[PDB]
Amino acid sequence: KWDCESICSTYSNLYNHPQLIKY
Amino acid sequence: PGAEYKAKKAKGDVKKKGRPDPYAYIPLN
Amino acid sequence: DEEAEAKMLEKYKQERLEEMFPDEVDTPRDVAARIRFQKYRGLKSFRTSPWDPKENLPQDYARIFQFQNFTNTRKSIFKEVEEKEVEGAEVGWYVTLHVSEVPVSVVECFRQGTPLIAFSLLPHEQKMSVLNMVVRRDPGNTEPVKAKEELIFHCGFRRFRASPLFSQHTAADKHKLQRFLTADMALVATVYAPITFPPASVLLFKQKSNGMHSLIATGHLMSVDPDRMVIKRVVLSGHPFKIFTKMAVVRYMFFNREDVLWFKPVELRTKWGRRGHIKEPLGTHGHMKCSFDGKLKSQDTVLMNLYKRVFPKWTYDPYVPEPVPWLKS
Amino acid sequence: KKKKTGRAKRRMQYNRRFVN
Amino acid sequence: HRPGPLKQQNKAHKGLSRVDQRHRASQLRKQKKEAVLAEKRQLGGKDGPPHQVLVVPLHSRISLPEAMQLLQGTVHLNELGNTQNFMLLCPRLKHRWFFTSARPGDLHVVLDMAKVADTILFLLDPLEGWDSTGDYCLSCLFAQGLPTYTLAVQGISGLPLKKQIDTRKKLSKAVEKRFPHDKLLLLDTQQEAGMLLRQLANQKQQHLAFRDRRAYLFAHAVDFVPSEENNLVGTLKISGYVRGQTLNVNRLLHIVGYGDFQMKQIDAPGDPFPLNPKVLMKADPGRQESLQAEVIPDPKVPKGTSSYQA
RNA sequence: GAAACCAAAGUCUUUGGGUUCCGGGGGGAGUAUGGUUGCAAAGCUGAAACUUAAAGGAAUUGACGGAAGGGCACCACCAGGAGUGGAGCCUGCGGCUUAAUUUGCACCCGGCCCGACACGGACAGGAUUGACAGAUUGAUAGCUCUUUCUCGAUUCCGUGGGUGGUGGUGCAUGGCCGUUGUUGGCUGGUUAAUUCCGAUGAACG
RNA sequence: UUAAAUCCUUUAACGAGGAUCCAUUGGAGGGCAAGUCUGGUGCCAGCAGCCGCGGUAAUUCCAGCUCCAAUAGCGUAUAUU
Repeated sequence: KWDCESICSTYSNLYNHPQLIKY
Repeated sequence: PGAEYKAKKAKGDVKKKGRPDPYAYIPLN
Repeated sequence: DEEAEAKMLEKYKQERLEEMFPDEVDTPRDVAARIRFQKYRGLKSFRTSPWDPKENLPQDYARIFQFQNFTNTRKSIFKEVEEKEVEGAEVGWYVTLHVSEVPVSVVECFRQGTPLIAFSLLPHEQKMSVLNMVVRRDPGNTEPVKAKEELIFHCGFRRFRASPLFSQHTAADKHKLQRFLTADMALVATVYAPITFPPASVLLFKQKSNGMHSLIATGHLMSVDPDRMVIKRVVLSGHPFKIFTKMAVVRYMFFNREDVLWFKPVELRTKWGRRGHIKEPLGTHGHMKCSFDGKLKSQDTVLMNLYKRVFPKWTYDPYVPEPVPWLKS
Repeated sequence: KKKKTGRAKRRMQYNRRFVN
Repeated sequence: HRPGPLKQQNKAHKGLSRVDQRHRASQLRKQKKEAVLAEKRQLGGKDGPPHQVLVVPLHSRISLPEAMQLLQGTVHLNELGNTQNFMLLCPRLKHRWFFTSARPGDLHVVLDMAKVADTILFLLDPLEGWDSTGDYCLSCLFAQGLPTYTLAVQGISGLPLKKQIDTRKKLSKAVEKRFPHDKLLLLDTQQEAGMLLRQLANQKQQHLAFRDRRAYLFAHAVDFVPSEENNLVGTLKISGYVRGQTLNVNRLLHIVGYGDFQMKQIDAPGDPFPLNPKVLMKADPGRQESLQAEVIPDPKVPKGTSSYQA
């Protein structure tokens, strides 16, 4: 029952961090 | 005044799926 | 030999097709459009429409470094090297440097006559990250280069072999992929490389068959950030049977009903400027009815935009082969 | 082909706009 | 809506002394001239590294050994396997040179010696401007960044004098599409060489923005000693003049064709060629010394029923 | 005179009686600063940086939701009557479902059938046309799936953003129909019936 | 020729049909002379001294073709009449 817009809700955005250089 | 809920091809009140049941809200003064 | 010339004709035909029609494709008959373009999503206003910069980051981005404030860090390091004095041998001294882990072959490079130039870097310039380099194609070379083929980069006292990623030079958040580097405008090459602080001159070379290097592109370093989103566009084309009052029946666009049901909630357009969206799939052979904002002519063709964030390929090779001397073609 | 230059271009212009 | 005459529209009611100027100008002039004098004295003198001159011919007919024989004060000739570079000393003019040379076409030699040089001497054909090889070298040099450059012609003496003047005109016409306002010189005799050297000494310096911030060094002499011969690795001893900034052991050293490296010792022996005829102060440890971690160290259905009747 | 208007705002491109003050696109702004007068409030003199394609004058109406008077109407109303809207049936638009629920028969699901130009191939070793049979098919049908019999140049495979063809459509176009009075003059079968079918002309105004 | 030259002038020889021995610089809505042509972009990229053009039929943007003005010259900035 998925479409183009629902499947984008199943995309996590917390896994592949690059290492951060702070200030 | 319920212009999004008025059917273009018919006289009546057509339902929408993303929004709840047809209505029209206007404020007072 | 002849296979190389056949591939040259194939690449030239691909360049001509991309130049004529920007990034249209033919939909696969056997492979379903749901499983072929699974990772493709449709944007409403391209530039304005919000794309999350952290969705689906690959494993290669887990190996690189990020600046939370690149401008301020560069300004601080430049201010420190300009004003604050670091103890050491200063300008004009004939010094000698004992450096620990050096291969032998470098000595045999000096002894036969090649120059040997060392430079002491800035901090944080040894780590790998994503470099964006604005380039223009040299008028002397006209052979096509595809978007993900290996090239030789002369970036800021550094020479390395790598596979770039060509994008449009805009000031927005989403930059469209350029599948071929054309010889009229300024494009951006995005690639995994060690960090280099701007300004720095950027040269793109292509290795010929006889060991020569042809100068492809000339430009400068633009930024060091993996927050840049390079977007690949796929355009699907459809033909209307017949036209009603702001209603059209598109064929030759999909070939299954579930494909039309999949790519439903994102909008489509026309080549002549009209705009509309899929109302409902009519047949189970891919045929569909879709509404528009105006009645379009029979010769009009409908278009559909699908977008996918593309990451570059980790092909960082620090070793560049020594050229033969350049000469006439 | 090449264009006439000098007095010949003025002659061609005069023939075009006045003679015929 | 525009109202008519019946609506009421009331008409509106329409109700530094010259001595001080000269002194200010002179103050600014002294500041600018002092800054200019300091910057001009910072290069190539008694307190500076030698003025590095990269001599690039732009044609196949250019006899580079003849030009380098004209160009050589006291000459101390460093030799390599095939090419030779020489340090020149002019105590009359009080200036020190290091002349290096490279044929066009071999990309890495010309680019690596152009990113370190202070002046580029472009040699020109009297008849044509340059070869296509010279045009390729010029495209690469323009794209990489040009330091101060001077154009010199080699073969004006062989021609007859009428042809000499006419070919000088034609050569300036040909070259002017790439160097639009630049004066050509001539390299025929020793006095023309002296005028060329004087022109190279006193000339405003185009500043390259990349190499001015990082330290850099052109190798005058390199020796090796292996830690393990089978490992084919060991301590490399590179000796040359520091050019850009003050270098420190706490930051890495990159060699252009061989990547990043960690220095372990920096010593200052005697200047081998001073203009007017062992010591180490640095600490190694990794309290702030950068390492070569370029990658992050962290890892009920019947048999006959179809789907419709199902 | 720009006109409203003016016996002056006339004696002005046919421009000079004497003389004082004073304006130079709109704002910044009568503001800042300096000077001067004043008990004070303030008065007098008075910028620039910058900003902008307009600002304004003379009269004239014309649109301009609208507003005030009337006329008419059971598709407007008073007094009513029958009602629908309540329930069931079926019918139209919507909406929902599916292959379509055609339409203000495209298609569902299947099976059929068939453009030149140039170049590279096959092409009489035969290119190609026509098929006895059996069946695939939902059924047959060489238009199909096996078996070789015949006609033999009437050829057949692919590729190009270059033309393009029983192409479609609009303009001009030559002929041709119709459109804008008067007087004469039976071999055949078949049915009640000179019945049915079947072969079979001239002048005047 | 000239101090000696160069150039100019004078003369032998060679030297032109795509006479390739190839004329550019600005423009084509109006002011202001010269296109409502075709392809691309679609209030973007841009043009435009000024008015203005561009938001899917662009006489004005980027180009091809054609045309216009001056011509070995023609644009631009500024001072000034």
